[PDB]
Amino acid sequence: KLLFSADDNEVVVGAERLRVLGAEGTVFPKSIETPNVRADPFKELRLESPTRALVMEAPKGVEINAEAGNMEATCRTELRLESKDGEIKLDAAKIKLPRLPHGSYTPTGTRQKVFEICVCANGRLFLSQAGTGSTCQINTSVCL
Amino acid sequence: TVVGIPDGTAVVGRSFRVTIPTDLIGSSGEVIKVSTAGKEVLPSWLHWDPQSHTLEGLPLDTDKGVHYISVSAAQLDANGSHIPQTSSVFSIEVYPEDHSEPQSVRAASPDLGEAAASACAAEEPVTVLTVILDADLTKMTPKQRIDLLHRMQSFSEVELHNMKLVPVVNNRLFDMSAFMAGPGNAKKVVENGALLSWKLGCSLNQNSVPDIRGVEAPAREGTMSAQLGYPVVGWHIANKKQRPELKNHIDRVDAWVGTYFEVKIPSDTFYDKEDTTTDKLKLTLKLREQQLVGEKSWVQFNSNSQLMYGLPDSSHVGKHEYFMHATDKGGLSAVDAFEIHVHKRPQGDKAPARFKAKFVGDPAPVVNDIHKKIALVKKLAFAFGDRNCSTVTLQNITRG
Amino acid sequence: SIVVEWTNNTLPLEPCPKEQITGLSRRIAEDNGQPRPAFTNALEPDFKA
Amino acid sequence: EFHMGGNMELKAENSIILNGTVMVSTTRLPSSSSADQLGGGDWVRYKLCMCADGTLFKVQVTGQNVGCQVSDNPCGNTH
Amino acid sequence: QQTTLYPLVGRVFVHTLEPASFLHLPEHAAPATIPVTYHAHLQGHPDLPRWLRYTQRSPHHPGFLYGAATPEDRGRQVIEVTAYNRDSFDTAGQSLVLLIRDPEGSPLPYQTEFLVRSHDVEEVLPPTPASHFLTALAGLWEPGELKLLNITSALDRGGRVPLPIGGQKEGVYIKVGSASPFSTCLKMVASPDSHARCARGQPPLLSCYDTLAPHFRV
Amino acid sequence: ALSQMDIVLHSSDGTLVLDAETVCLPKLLQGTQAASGSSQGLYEICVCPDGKLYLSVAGAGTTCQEHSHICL
Ligand SMILES: *[C@@H]1O[C@H](CO)[C@@H](O[C@@H]2O[C@H](CO)[C@@H](O[C@@H]3O[C@H](CO)[C@@H](O)[C@H](O)[C@@H]3O)[C@H](O)[C@H]2NC(C)=O)[C@H](O)[C@H]1NC(C)=O
Ligand SMILES: *[C@@H]1O[C@H](CO)[C@@H](O[C@@H]2O[C@H](CO)[C@@H](O[C@@H]3O[C@H](CO)[C@@H](O)[C@H](O)[C@@H]3O)[C@H](O)[C@H]2NC(C)=O)[C@H](O)[C@H]1NC(C)=O
Ligand SMILES: *[C@@H]1O[C@H](CO)[C@@H](O[C@@H]2O[C@H](CO)[C@@H](O[C@@H]3O[C@H](CO)[C@@H](O)[C@H](O)[C@@H]3O)[C@H](O)[C@H]2NC(C)=O)[C@H](O)[C@H]1NC(C)=O
Ligand SMILES: *[C@@H]1O[C@H](CO)[C@@H](O[C@@H]2O[C@H](CO)[C@@H](O[C@@H]3O[C@H](CO)[C@@H](O)[C@H](O)[C@@H]3O)[C@H](O)[C@H]2NC(C)=O)[C@H](O)[C@H]1NC(C)=O
Ligand SMILES: *[C@@H]1O[C@H](CO)[C@@H](O)[C@H](O)[C@H]1NC(C)=O
Repeated sequence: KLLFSADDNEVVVGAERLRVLGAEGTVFPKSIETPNVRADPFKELRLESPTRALVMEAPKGVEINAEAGNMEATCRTELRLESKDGEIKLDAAKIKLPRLPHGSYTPTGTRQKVFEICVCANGRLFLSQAGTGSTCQINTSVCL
Repeated sequence: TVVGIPDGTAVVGRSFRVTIPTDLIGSSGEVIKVSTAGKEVLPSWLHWDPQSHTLEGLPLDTDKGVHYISVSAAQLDANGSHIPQTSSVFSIEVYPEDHSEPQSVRAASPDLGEAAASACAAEEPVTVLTVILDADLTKMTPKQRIDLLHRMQSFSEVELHNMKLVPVVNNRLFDMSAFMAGPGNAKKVVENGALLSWKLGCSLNQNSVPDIRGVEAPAREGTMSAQLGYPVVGWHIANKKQRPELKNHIDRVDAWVGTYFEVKIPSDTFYDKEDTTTDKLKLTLKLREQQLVGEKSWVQFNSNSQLMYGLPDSSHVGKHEYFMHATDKGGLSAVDAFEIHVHKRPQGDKAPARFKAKFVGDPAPVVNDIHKKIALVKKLAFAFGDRNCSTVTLQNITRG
Repeated sequence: SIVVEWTNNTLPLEPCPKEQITGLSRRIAEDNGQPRPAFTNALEPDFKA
Repeated sequence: EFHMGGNMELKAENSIILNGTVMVSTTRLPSSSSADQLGGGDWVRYKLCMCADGTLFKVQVTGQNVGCQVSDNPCGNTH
Repeated sequence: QQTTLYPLVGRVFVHTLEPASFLHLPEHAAPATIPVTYHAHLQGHPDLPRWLRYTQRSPHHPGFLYGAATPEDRGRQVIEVTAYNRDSFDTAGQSLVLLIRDPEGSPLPYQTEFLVRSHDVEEVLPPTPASHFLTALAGLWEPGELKLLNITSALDRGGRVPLPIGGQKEGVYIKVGSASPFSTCLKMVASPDSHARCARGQPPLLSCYDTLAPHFRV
Repeated sequence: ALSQMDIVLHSSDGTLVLDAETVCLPKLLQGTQAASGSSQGLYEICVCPDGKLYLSVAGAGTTCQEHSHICL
């Protein structure tokens, strides 16, 4: 078992644990490569930038799981859910839309082609041109 | 654009509901904020619903007076601010039971309300049916008061504005002047009580009371209390002249292989507005996907004794996770999570003493049963006369 | 058969507590090795050493 | 932002809450043109409708004049 | 933008923080409405030193940078602090310069540590409630000057979260130093008979009236 | 993104663009069309041509076309 090496690339120390002192923290100017980041017990985990952007990438998937909690996606400009060729689903017993603004009536306003939502048998949603009555009985090829 | 919201009028026990014209106050992207003028908290008798953009409530006897309400339209700012561009302030005046019939209250509606517009004479006493429930309006939200009103609506066939929900005064749970009365489904009374009253007519007699079977029968059978969500103490016709909360977590549980550990939950672990204590609230232990501990698991937990206990093995050394679920009488669950560290025996192999014994019978049921294991450990502890059974550390069992 | 082994936590990993073990032997055990009447009664009836 | 290659999965146990002034990609979502003369005529298709408490619910469409008014409310009685 | 402060070893240091000049973007109309948090660290470091710490009750309340200077941290110290508005997302980098130096005058061997239960930490951090508490303590410290040494949250020492029903506060540990000897009432408070009474739950033997009452419960 | 509890997509005062080929909503409550109205506050979802989403008052027929003032 290798317990020390120091060559032209790097230095490997085979210590059982790495234990840093000091409450002020530390600075690693290049990176940290850790397979598993775990929070301290009885302690929070926080992934923030003081003044700048945060970018995080994983080409083979991201699982955000709240095994007992919430996903409070608090933004102020855009909660972009942009899938290249996939889909979005909202698996929940109820769906709430608490702040969709009202639309005041136009008994004689200009004719604008508004759209309506039609639901396929598998929950797939698609748009439809609004008409005199309900026009969600025109095509099934989208649902097919 | 300054928008003048008209002043509102509310009556103690009557459901007040006002629609704020949010289209005029707020532009595209502007979101209304409703609070008290100069304060960040609305009055305790009012609740603002952004879905219909409606301020609704039920004032109690302690909410009498004029309540100023500030409505400010916050606007989106590029960096991130939310600037209250247009702030509209209107006042709501609360009147006591000395207020007139809801005909004066129903002064802002295109509907005439002829049913409500019908009244009694100045000398004719008003026949009112009052249902007494085992609930507290102070502990209940104004949303919960509207819930109670519209749940009783399904049995009373009466609109919300014509009802009167008041607290019980001086612990009076029966009316001596009532000519008709009926028991409820509650055999005991916990809260002070609530009186929900609605007019049936003017000085009505027993032979003139309308069909009240749809009120009497469900209250007696308990289905009315099932739909209301609160117990029904009773009913009488007289001629009148939450989710639990958490404060402290369990950081981690320190256990050792071959050692029996037992933890009693602290009395301040969980709180509820209706219960206030952990012991009076149902407590369960669960896994990641809400599955209970098996009978054969090395850790169990008794709800009646509110005590978790266990004894780990070296095949389960390291970390583990568990959830504490706190469910109240209201059917709502608060969740806390905790982690358990199981370590090897610190003394290890260099123990100054090593006790060895061979018994009779197969060790397969004894090893396969954690109940047999803990019984054995506590039995050795009692054999020494000891109290803390953790002082025993079994190290190895071999079939012979 | 059930061949049970265990250790005591009050063992301090120090020079021999021979007097303590001797007291335990004279209290709950016997020179022959059968369970003592107090030990057997504690074991009685689920366990029979 | 959420730039995923494949599907995006949002699963909850009690309910989902989409609080805000929601937009949608009109070009990206398909729209049913009226060129076909009722190819899905008298077909079982549901219309999304708005409850008073923010909840959404789907109502099956029978004729050309099916609104969002319901008698047996799946939203629950508006207590 | 930089500001130079002059802490001394031995006593507490507290800095009330105002978004008016701290933030480069002025907050007009009512400035108390906007919620802004603050993250302070040593320059080129993620966290403040051990002696210094930071707290904030609510984002709609001012934060507080506070701590007691140590003799091992004497000299020049640099604080890089960022004003993170909880709403406006506006970054306001700021530098604070600290010169930890020796105290001037007589030392304060007679230190006293108390637990306040009727107040939160963020209530005492403004200078005027702390001054009122110190004057109330001087109401029993006759004679002798006073100077506070340390402020710590009771939750830092290991207390549990108080119940939000009943008006229960978290409490705070307060160390105040003085060169004057403790009062005879304070001398008899520390007597072991009162400790035995407190172990039984009986009240400690008190001969002097509580000047902290009714504002402060200790 | 699965969670055991409520999920809050809280855009405070901003927009929420959802860019996908397919949107699947298989867990909606099923409503029964009838002339009788259970209560008030019932609305229908309406789409502006630019993607802005709003609501119109529910009736016997569609009312999206009658309420095209908000779309601009
Ligand atoms: C969705 O998010 C928006 C953005 O905050 C919320 O809109 C506004 O939120 C503020 C802050 O919560 C509300 O002000 C508060 O109102 C409550 C009563 O509703 C009052 O007790 C507080 O003192 C404070 O004034 C404001 O009313 C609200 N207005 C509107 C039109 O939405 C909205 O509440 C969020 N909705 C949900 C379901 O989370
Ligand atoms: C491991 O062996 C130790 C023996 O050292 C066991 O601890 C012993 O437990 C007994 C109680 O059953 C203690 O008896 C004491 O008697 C005195 C007499 O005055 C009394 O003052 C004490 O309160 C106590 O009753 C005994 O001192 C104690 N031995 C100690 C502490 O060294 C222990 O139970 C054994 N653990 C096992 C078998 O799991
Ligand atoms: C505690 O009890 C265990 C189980 O009775 C004892 O461990 C056992 O030790 C024997 C002796 O080596 C093992 O037998 C052989 O082990 C090798 C691998 O080491 C295996 O390749 C052979 O096929 C054969 O099984 C036995 O596997 C092992 N049992 C285990 C590890 O579960 C142990 O000696 C006892 N210790 C004391 C202090 O009494
Ligand atoms: C004012 O009160 C604070 C809080 O009690 C004191 O800070 C504490 O100081 C002690 C000793 O200086 C620190 O203990 C040390 O902890 C480290 C681990 O971080 C440990 O490795 C050391 O061996 C030592 O035990 C403690 O962490 C620290 N706590 C905080 C929150 O800063 C401060 O010293 C007091 N100042 C005066 C003048 O009384
Ligand atoms: C029993 O032993 C444990 C050691 O795990 C110790 O913490 C506990 O205090 C002991 N019981 C008594 C009554 O001393």
